[PDB]
Amino acid sequence: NKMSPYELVQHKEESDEIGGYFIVNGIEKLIRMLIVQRRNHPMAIIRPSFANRGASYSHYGIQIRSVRPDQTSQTNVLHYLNDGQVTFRFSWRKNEYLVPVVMILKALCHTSDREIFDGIIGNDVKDSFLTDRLELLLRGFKKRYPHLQNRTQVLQYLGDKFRVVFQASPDQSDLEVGQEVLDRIVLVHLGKDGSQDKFRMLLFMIRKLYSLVAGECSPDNPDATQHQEVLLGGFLYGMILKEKIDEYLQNIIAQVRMDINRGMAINFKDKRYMSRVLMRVNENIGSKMQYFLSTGNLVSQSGLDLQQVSGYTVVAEKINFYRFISHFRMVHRGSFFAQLKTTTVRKLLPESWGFLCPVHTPDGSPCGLLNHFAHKCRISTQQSDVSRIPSILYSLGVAPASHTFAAGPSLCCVQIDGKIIGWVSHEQGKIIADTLRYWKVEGKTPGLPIDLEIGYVPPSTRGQYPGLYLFGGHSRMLRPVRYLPLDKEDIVGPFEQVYMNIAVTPQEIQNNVHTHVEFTPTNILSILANLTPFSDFNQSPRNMYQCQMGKQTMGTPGVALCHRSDNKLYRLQTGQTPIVKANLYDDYGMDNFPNGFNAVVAVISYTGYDMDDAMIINKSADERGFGYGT
Amino acid sequence: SSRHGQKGVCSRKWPTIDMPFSETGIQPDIIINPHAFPSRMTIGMFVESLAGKAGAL
Amino acid sequence: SEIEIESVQDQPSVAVGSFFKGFRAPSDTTFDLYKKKKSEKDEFVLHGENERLEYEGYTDSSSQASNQYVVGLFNPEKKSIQLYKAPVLVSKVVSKSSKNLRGPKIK
Amino acid sequence: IVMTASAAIKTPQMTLPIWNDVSDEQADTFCKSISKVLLSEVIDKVIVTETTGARSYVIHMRFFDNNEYSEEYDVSKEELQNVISNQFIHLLEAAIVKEIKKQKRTTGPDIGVAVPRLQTDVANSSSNSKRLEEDNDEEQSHKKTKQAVSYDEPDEDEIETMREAEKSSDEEGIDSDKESDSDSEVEANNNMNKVQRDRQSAIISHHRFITKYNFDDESGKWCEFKLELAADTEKLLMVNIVEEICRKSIIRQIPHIDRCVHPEPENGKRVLVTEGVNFQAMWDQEAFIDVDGITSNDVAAVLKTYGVEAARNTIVNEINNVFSRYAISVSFRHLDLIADMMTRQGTYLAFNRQGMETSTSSFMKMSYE
Amino acid sequence: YQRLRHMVNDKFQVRSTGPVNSLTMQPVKGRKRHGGIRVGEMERDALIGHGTSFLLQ
Amino acid sequence: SVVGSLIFCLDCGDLLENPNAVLGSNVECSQCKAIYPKSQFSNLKVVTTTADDAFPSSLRAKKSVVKTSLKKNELKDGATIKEKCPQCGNEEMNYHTLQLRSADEGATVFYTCTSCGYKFRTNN
Amino acid sequence: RTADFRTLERESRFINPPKDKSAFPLLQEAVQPHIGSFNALTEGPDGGLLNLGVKDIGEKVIFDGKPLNSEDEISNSGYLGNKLSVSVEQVSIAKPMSND
Amino acid sequence: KAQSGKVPIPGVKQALEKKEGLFRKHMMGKRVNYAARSVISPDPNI
Amino acid sequence: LRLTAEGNKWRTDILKTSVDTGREAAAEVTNLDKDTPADDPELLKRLQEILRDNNKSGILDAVTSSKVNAITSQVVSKCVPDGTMKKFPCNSMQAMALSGAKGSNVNVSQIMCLLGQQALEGRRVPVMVSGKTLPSFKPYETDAMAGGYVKGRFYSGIKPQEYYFHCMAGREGLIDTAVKTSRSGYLQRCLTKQLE
Amino acid sequence: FSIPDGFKKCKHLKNFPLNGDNKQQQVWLIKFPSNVDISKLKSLPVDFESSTTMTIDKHDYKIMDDTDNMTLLVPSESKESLKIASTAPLQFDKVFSVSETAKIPAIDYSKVRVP
Amino acid sequence: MIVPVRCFSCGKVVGDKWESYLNLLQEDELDEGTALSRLGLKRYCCRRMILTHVDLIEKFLRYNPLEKR
Repeated sequence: NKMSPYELVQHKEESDEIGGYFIVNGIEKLIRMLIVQRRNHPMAIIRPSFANRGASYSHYGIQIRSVRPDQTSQTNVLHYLNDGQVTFRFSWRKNEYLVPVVMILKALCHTSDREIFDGIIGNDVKDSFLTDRLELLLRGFKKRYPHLQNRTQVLQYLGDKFRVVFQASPDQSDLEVGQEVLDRIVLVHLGKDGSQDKFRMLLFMIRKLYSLVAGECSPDNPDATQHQEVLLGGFLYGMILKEKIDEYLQNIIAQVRMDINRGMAINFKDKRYMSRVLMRVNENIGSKMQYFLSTGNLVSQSGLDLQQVSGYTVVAEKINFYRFISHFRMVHRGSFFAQLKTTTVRKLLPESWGFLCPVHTPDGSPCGLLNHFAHKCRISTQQSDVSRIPSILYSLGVAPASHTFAAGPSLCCVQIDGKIIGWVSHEQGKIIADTLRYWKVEGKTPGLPIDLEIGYVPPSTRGQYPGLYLFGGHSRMLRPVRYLPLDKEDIVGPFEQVYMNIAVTPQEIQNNVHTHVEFTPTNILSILANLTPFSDFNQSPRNMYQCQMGKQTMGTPGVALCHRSDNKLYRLQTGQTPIVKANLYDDYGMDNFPNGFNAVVAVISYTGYDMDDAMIINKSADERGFGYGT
Repeated sequence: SSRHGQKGVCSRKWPTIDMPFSETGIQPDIIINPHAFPSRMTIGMFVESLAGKAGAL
Repeated sequence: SEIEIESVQDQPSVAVGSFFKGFRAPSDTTFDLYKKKKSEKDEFVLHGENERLEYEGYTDSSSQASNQYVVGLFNPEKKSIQLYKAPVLVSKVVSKSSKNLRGPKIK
Repeated sequence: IVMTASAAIKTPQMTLPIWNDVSDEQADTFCKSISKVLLSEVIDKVIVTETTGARSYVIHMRFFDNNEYSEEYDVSKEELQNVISNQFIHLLEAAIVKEIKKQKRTTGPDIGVAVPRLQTDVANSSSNSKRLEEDNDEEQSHKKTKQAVSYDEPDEDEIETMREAEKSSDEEGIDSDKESDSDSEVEANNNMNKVQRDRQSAIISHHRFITKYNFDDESGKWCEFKLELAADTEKLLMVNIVEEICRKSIIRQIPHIDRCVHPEPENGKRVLVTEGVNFQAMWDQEAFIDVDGITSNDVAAVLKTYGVEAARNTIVNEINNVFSRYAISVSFRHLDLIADMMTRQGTYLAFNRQGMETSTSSFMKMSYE
Repeated sequence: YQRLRHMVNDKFQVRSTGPVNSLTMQPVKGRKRHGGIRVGEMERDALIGHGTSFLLQ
Repeated sequence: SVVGSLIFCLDCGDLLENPNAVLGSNVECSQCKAIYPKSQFSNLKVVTTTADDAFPSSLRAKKSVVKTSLKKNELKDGATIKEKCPQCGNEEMNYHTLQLRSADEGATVFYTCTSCGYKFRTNN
Repeated sequence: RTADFRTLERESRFINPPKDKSAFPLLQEAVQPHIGSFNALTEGPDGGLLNLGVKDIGEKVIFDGKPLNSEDEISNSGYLGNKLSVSVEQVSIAKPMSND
Repeated sequence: KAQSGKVPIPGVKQALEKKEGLFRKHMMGKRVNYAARSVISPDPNI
Repeated sequence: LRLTAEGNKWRTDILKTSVDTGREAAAEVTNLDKDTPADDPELLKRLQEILRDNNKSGILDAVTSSKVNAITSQVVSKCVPDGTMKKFPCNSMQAMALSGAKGSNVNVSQIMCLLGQQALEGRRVPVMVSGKTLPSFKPYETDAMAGGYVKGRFYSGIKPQEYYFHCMAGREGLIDTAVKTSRSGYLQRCLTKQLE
Repeated sequence: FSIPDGFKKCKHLKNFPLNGDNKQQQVWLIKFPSNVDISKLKSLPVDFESSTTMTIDKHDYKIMDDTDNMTLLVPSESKESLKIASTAPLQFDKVFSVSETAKIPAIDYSKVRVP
Repeated sequence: MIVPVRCFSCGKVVGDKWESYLNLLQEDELDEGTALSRLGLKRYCCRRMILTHVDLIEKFLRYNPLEKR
């Protein structure tokens, strides 16, 4: 860990040992990163396979992926039926359970039925589309469940129907189970002691549903790289590790209950009884975590929020160094999307500018599916101090979300990390978003970290749902640009980037449009797509192919080769540096791993033996050693 | 392969003497066919060829 | 366009309710006004009740930290206002008739 | 064409050669006479004022101007009267009593019961868990060292429609797909004439809920009626009921034919293109169409109407469209031999298990599949 | 220039009598056993299409 | 309080029962015990319009201000080159580029004739 | 000049590996997504994500099938027994060592 | 047409019906003696 | 590969006439007139209307594509035989295209003149939700270059914006690489068992 | 009531002179972030437009009106009782909002775009 | 690894000029241009073989399995 290149040499490693991979039965394997939906932000998806689920389901819907503070996900879809009925979908074990939304909303807090009506219909009281869809929702509940007159009596009801499925205990009352359903499922990025904020978000998510079915909100594309983030390696590794030490607590219960299926000897205050129980449970969890890394098979009876069960870990290859340093810079959309033959997910988009490399993707079957990150694209690792941001929005023009009672696209819902904190206008919203960017890159205000992304979305005729979204959490995608006031550095994510104006060179900065400029136009490329010499002169399928040819060269795997035991190593003997090279060749230290040699090359058709991609090597060059390798 | 996606197999280890020598006396190590260039448009290789010769001199 | 100040008042006399749109209680009602003793902009609690309805309210633990509200009283002659540092009681209303539960498990 | 012998092509067409003395104005007006007109296509707005007391729904329709939809569709305003009063409200009051029957019966699920699966496929949950990440220089390394040009599951719906057909019996659980089918039992105008008052009287007397009706016969610009339903009923999204029924109510559809269009001619052939096949109905339009020259790509329709030799010549003409589009010139001697093999029984057989059945040699049959 | 790791050293084979299979008495699959080049389904159709009956036999 | 076709209580904010599904002139709250047998708010209208994107037709597209339909001959690919069409001696011919095969294959150029209209296929 | 190969700086670094700090710091910023992700399991606020995660799965309980043997009251018949509640409150990955 | 753990024992009927099996693998698609394969190479002098 | 100094003077001036082409097409499609300026707010309302429809905005991507493809074929028609430094026999680049040895006149034009309109899925460059085709461009930028018209060439280089759009068109053919394989395999077997 | 501890109740409230005459009275609901001390501010520049440039102790302040629910409460005589202001609820007349602003600087376009 | 003995292209003996070249850049503080011409490397096929050498052997020699540490 805290170790010098001199000490890595003495302890039988390379002097620039990179790490980041597990050694499992000798084979070096690593956890592949993924692309999943951005956390804590209600997307506005339309999807044709919701009417394939049941009768009168529309294709409309609101989908939120809520993460807990231990990085465990929970996805809640909010459907729209053609009745006017609105439901609430979740998945608890591997099953899939639906509930009416006013059964949640009247269980989250004590609600007058107009505070449901006012929370959705904030103003725009006289909108005929909207005040009619909602009196099929309050009326349709009071009709169907007429014996629910307050908050506890629906928690009595909901904990009764959901008692067996949560494997709840016979001492728990129904409002202890029914409270646990609302603490384990709905909008869990707010947690316990956050019932009012889980109630403000669902009323936001209902107007976003109703403003989607009215065609006032463009549907959010879940491939558009502003609505998706990175599931990191070790974060997955501690999501599966929680579920294995949850099965360990269940096998203790399953072992004690198989002692009261018999009648042997049970006193739960006996120390020697406990050791008899715990010597029988298979407690070798580190073999269940090795088996994940050994195979890739995510096996969990609990069921994680990810929709495949394979390919989570891959073999870190060492056929050269360019192959190896590109595994750690590789991201993937998921194994579920290669099954399709609709090629929308494979298409390169403008919102991947500086986050995903346009060049460095594999030719062939994972073309578009297996893109790599760009050069200066840093992924967030921990979250930031956001407990001081609400006090700074209140110093600005924000009226709080506890007093205002006003919703819909006519205003600018200020949210940080998926918690609605207040409401402003749209003209005030752009001033708040811009002063926060000036207070961020000017590092004077204590509560603004530089990694906070300020996602202002201005209003527009039938565009994206306007608001002001601020994110600071884990696993985001960040890259630096130069803010044009102060000539500082600004950390910009992909949700921000759609509505900003980032000039490429300084010479192209036009007046009164650009607030940001790139540091270098080479920051949008990969590592390996950036080492192609003069790569703006080739045709684009030829830059993408060097990114596949260069991984498969035989070069230098490393210099500590007398202390390893690998299935295959290819090693080029006589490497040379390039005379023609990029300056990022030196910054990554690719001289330690010479991949290739210089050759006096004559472009000539002389022999007749070279057509159709054939080449002629010199014989005496070969005899004197020329690309010799073992 | 060069660094521009111009891969090709070795067709023949061609002997030294019957291979075009230069005014300088240099004989090339690799002969590449000029017909591989129009269909591929790798002009990053035509500029690498005279940037690596200026840099060697 | 300037307007001066009549007077400055600190002590809690005036409060502001935050109810649903159209909360029109029977006007024979009194309100309790509580205050947690911690010597800054403190968190206040409402309570008030008639024979049929009953309600408590409270201030927001987050937004009462660094956002503060003032009630002003303007004489158009004198072109100056007097100030009264008022909280906001974010309040709900419960029904005294309907507070029943059931057998708390399936038994 | 070659496989599966499609009786139902997904996009059937019909080429209608117009005469030499018909003109282009006369031909575009003719396309408007054949092309179907949904009642949705002549409506600008529907303004539903719902009031209560009996739930008195008032439906006001705003058409486009009469000089506009009579150019765009050649639809007279008398035909709007003769579709609203005789087809629309029969569909509208059918959708209402269906929706009140939904109101009393089914309004709530069972909370706590798991619904079935969400987004998995019918099989294997993915294409391949490991081989789906093989690049074309690595996947051509696995298809060079072995004879691996085959695909186990060739991944086709026509293969699946060749896997799914030819049902079990008529003595099954459902003999004719039987179900219940039971348990039924601005402006401010007035001053109609005697005619529109008496048209309204038999319109109310022949529908279930009409109770008032009017139609703008002077301009053809609006329509108006007042569905006054029961008082027991509750809130009902009437505008979503109307938008479905307007998109389904046909004004003028020649059957099996959706839309005709007059494209740019190839080599002096002034023709039409008809999205759908109905040979029997185009025979009665001989004042505009040379009926002895109409050409389809639905081979199973030319077989049914013009015999087996015209079905043969359609096969060689429609295989050639597939190759001449890509500028690929196969010979006609190869296309004649396939079309003579597909029509060797006098029917339209394809190359599949069902076509292969009528054959002499059994080792050809056993070795196929 | 660069040199790629996938090389043509593990490609060729030649068969003259070889080991056979036990059920069908046909030549055996395997570059390790050095036998079994496959005249498959499509290569049979080429030999019918030439009309040569004794190259198919 | 009356908002739209809805009516709410002034005490518990509760949605009142539909004033014509009940017996004669007595509606009350269920959380509160409301005092409305007066039925003072009877007649309620909700004027609702269909959507402006609800009935799509070719006549509505002409009511748009932007152009919604290219005409018979408003599309001519100007990307032309003097590739000789030999079936009539035509020089001007349209073109269009892609990369279909693996990325070790030359560019695929898609030609299109102008006068005779006879198509051509060019691999490399 | 335009670029330079660092042909005395390379050779002085091959012979003498750096004793204080790694050269080429952009190569350790390439895997900071991977290493920092694993570091958050055992470090950061709340003792990492694993100690913060074992409390989201708090209690797995059962009961016995034996009475309290109290007086004849209504809690004597509808009674399960004494109640264990097994829990995990701290998880600690050690470091690779070896033992014999 | 019998019952099987996950994938039961193959019967004599199911040894016959796919691309593999018998009737297409060993009757239309036999492997031959006196054959060879190799990488090909260009030559203008033949 | 190099043009002569006269011929390199021509293509600068012919491409100087395409700086005002993305707006003449954008004002034609919206049925405005008299050359409304690019930042006219009524135009920016109209261009947002054709951003939200898919049967529109291929209208703008067929008008503006044809209106810049003319400037593409005016540069080719004046430069590649006559503005080159080396004429036909000695220019081996042209002599490999005219012979049919390897290449075409399209390949020679993208080297010496300009790449041109990089057209995606038949239409043109895709746009964001914000009316921006890259983060470097103004929203609803009426320009040929913002719509993906590469005025650069492979001899001199393509700018970082138009480098990116050519990477989009390089990928849309490469998704039709894997769907090629098992199309006609089963179709030909099923023919060759009957016609056998 | 007052179930979590610490909730001192209030007894010695002052009298808010809401007259109800007919000179006249207007009841406002001005707003402040807590960073400014209200005794130390003396005037209050307020306009019906946003033209409300105020600056206190090197801090740019901005008073914003928003004309287009919150209920005023006043004590009875001395006991708390906080009864609802009305005439027969009370809607206010004007609501204001002090907002701290900053001046983002003009981009020095001469230095920042080098040819 | 170690310096090649001969030039690949022409064939002039190059492997005796690597330790001389590192003195011409350290002691004499010359550029790469004059340090090659003083050693007699005058054809650019053999100038590019001293100029471009990586000398990876000094990185391999640090892993000695035949001595302690």
